[PDB]
Amino acid sequence: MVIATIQAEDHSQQSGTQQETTTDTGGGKNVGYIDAGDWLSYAGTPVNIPSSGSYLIEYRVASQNGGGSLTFEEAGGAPVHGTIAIPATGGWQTWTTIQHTVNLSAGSHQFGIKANAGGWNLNWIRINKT
Ligand SMILES: OC[C@H]1O[C@@H](O[C@H]2[C@H](O)[C@@H](O)[C@H](O)O[C@@H]2CO)[C@H](O)[C@@H](O)[C@@H]1O
Ligand SMILES: [Ca+2]
Ligand SMILES: [Ca+2]
Ligand SMILES: [Cl-]
Ligand SMILES: [Cl-]
Ligand code: NA
Repeated sequence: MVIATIQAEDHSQQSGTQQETTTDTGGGKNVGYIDAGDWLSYAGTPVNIPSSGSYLIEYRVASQNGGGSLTFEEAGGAPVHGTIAIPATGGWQTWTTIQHTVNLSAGSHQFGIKANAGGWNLNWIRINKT
């Protein structure tokens, strides 16, 4: 069912953010200090999509005050796959998993995330079949 899990800190390029220790399950790091304009590229780790169609994209997120949103896309900015609002979770290290669906073409993808509004932290992303 799982196509890929990508730890958010395992980006090949980024803008505007910093990693920090997470107390979420599994430990490790999350991406923090996210604001409008910031972005994360996973171009260095292309992900293979086996067939064209609907995929479920999950994000492990934390947000003290809510109000954030992101765009999931190809690295570089286009095509855009989808957008998602990031809810308040109650704290910077109070974690939850949110999800949406997007259409993806078959083949090798180089994904990216653009923050449209800040206020949240990101631990990992997961791409699943539907
Ligand atoms: O999709 C995220 C973000 O990508 C930015 O382009 C990056 C690209 O992600 C990276 O792999 C490449 O090496 O460098 C360029 C930046 O020069 C793009 O500028 C953003 O608009 C986009 O949101
Ligand atoms: Ca920032
Ligand atoms: Ca992580
Ligand atoms: Cl917390
Ligand atoms: Cl912001
Ligand atoms: Na696509």
